Amino acid sequence: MFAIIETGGKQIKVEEGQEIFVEKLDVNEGDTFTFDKVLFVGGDSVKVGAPTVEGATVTATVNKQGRGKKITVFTYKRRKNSKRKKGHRQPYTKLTIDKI
Amino acid sequence: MKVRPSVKPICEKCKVIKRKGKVMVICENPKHKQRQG
Amino acid sequence: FKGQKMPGRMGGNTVTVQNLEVVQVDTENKVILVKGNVPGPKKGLVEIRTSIK
Amino acid sequence: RQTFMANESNIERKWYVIDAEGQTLGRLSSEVASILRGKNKVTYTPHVDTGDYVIVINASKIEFTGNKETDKVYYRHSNHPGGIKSITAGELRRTNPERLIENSIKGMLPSTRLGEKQGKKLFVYGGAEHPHAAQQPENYELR
Amino acid sequence: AVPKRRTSKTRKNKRRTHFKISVPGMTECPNCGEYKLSHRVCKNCGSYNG
RNA sequence: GGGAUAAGUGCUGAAAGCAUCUAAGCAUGAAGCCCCCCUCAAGAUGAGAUUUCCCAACUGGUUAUAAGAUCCCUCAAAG
RNA sequence: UUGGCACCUCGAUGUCGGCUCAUCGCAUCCUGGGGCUGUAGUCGGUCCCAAGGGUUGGGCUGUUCGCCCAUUAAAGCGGUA
RNA sequence: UAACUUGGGAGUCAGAACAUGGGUGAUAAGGUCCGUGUUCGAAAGGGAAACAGCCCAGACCACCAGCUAAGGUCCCAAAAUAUAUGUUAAGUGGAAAAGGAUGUGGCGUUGUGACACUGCGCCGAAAAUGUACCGGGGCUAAACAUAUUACCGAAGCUGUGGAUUGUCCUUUG
Repeated sequence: MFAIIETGGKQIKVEEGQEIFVEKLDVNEGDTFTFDKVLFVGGDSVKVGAPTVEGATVTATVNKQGRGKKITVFTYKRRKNSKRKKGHRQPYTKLTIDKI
Repeated sequence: MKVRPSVKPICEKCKVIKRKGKVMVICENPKHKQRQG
Repeated sequence: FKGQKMPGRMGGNTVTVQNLEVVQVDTENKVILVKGNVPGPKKGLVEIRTSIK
Repeated sequence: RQTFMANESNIERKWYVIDAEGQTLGRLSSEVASILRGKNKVTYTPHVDTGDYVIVINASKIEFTGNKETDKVYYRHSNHPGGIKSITAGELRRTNPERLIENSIKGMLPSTRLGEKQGKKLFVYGGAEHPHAAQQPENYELR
Repeated sequence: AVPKRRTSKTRKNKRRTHFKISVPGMTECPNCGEYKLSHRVCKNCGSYNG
């Protein structure tokens, strides 16, 4: 009994009791959150998929809301005195999938 | 035996043939045989 | 290029001579007399056989 | 995220045996190289050989097309000055067919450290008898 | 000639792989009680007795 | 001395009722090709093979020992 | 080969000819195999396949090339800074 | 949705290839000189094997999402051993002429012979370290000609989140 949820312009194969990591959602720490973009459900249970299954949904607890590891964005043009350094901590939110 | 890039019948009993993908000229007068068309 | 002739260690190869003849097979002294002079030093092992030609 | 990668304990490997009678050399070699690298199976990952072991038999019976027996000179250089060697496919088919098919297939696998592992999973015999009875080889037909 | 490129301190140690010196090949003297070097006179006390 | 061949010479034969060494098919034909002759070669990691020898005492493994090879010494046909 | 251009090298890419050592191409000088000859034979001429091996020693000139001498089966033509 | 003016500040005055109109040269040159354009200069990404200038396309940053561009789908190497109809036997494809020639297909005109145009092929076709003019294997279809689909394919576009500049106030958002 898994599913495929469309969350942030990306699909995710999700089973229960699993912790998942998604782009930033507006909710705060420790909250429920219902996924509606579910395109395909069921493993050993059933195999039903439409553009969106439209009968099934998912519910997750908003476990945490943070920022990934700072990747430094460095790059340069050789012999032409041009270089550029940036930083980036892409923000994420981690969720526990409570029910399907 | 003439080996030149233009074989054409000289006297009216010389006949053009092919052999091994080469254009030959068989002829009774033995001067008149040619190949490499 | 490989095969360029350069200084290095010389001699010691397994060389073969051919078409020698047998002047005399001295039995009871157990020697053979061959026409010529064969590879190897004195006391050097030599294997004699019949010509391949 | 989630993308299954093949490990040493995930992988399986199977034994196939393909008649090389009546097949064009390259039309068969492509199929065989596909099998060797291992992308007939869904657990394909690049950094490991999830492919199979293959036993090509009847290598003294492959067919060329057109004037390729007398043409199609195989060359090889000995790295000595001026020493280049040659052999036509007709003379390599009667003298050593098990090198004909091997060279065809191994030119279609990558030249890497893992491509040589896969390169030495090919077992080519000129004949109908292969000594790998103890391996449970399977039939295989050209897809 | 002169070196075209300075030698790493890896290639150096590889080349000095064989810069060992073996032990001498010694034994113990049955008379002196101590280590001598084989086929030599005993350093400590006297005799060879060979 | 062979086996396959280049130029070459053909033999049979239609395409083309004939002619035709060629398309099917079959012969012959070079100091040249591959052999044969000489050597090196299993690090040929595709690591081949034949013969002979050796093989026990304790705690999952280890030990010294065996057959064997050396350290050390006298040397040269080797360096 | 004689040139044309001026693209690399002027904080350096050393000249011609010999000596040592060669290696490659074939547009073959000899030796091997053929066709045609205005090829009687010997001896040739001109094409065709062929690169396995061989291809001299002196005089004169810095000399290369070049002429001469005495032979040879032959005294090849080129590339590799 | 730029333009001009008046001010402060500069840099540039060695240009290159590609297409094209010319001069010069020899209807030589990656030659040289000018008109027009593009790119490089100062431009990363994909294709051309490798390759500033060739074809596609302009990188704010993250993403293990989707759609296309030149170019491609037998294997190396992602996606058609797709589809319908024909041509080519040379490995042509995958270096080159004058000229030669019962190669072969189309089409038309002609008295089984002869002809004009044509499609694709053959010969002409010889160089030096090593095959060595498809990138390699290999190919008789995995080559050509015309038409249908599918798909792969970029840092292009889209989706999501984020960061700085702006302009409009729906509601200073």
